[PDB]
Amino acid sequence: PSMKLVKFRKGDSVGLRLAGGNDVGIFVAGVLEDSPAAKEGLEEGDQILRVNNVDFTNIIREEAVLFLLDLPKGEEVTILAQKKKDVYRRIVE
Repeated sequence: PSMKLVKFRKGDSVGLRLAGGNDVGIFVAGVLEDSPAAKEGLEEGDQILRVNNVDFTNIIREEAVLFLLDLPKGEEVTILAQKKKDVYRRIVE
C-alpha cells in the first residue's frame, strides 16, 4: 500500500540493530554501512512488519534479535517494512 518489501541475501549477519518490541513494535535502530540490508534500502526508523513468513508486529525484542541471528547464512531474506520515523523517534525512549 505505502510500504517496503525488500529481498536481500543474508551474509554473516543481517546487519540490523533493533529497537522497541511487544506493544510498540520492532524498529530498525541501525543498518550496517554498505550491507545488503542497506543497499536494499532498509533504514533506521523503518518498522519491521514481517520477516520471511513471520509476523513481527508483537514480538519481544530479544526473540526478534535471535530470530534474525537464526536466519541461515547465505540465504535470501524477505522483509516487509514501513517507514515510521516519527513514531520511531518517540519510541527510542
